[PDB]
Amino acid sequence: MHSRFVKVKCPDCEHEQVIFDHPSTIVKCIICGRTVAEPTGGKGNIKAEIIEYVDQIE
Repeated sequence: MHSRFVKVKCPDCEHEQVIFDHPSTIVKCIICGRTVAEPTGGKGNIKAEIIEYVDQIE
């Protein structure tokens, strides 16, 4: 229902990034532009190693 913040890190990029949990659009690494998370068929899934929650609220 309510969206939350989640901190993730690119496995290939190895860089840390913050994306939304279960987004709508494809998440491209702000670094190079590699897929870090895919919305797939309903319910977005993070295709990266999740670290924890971020303090960066909405």
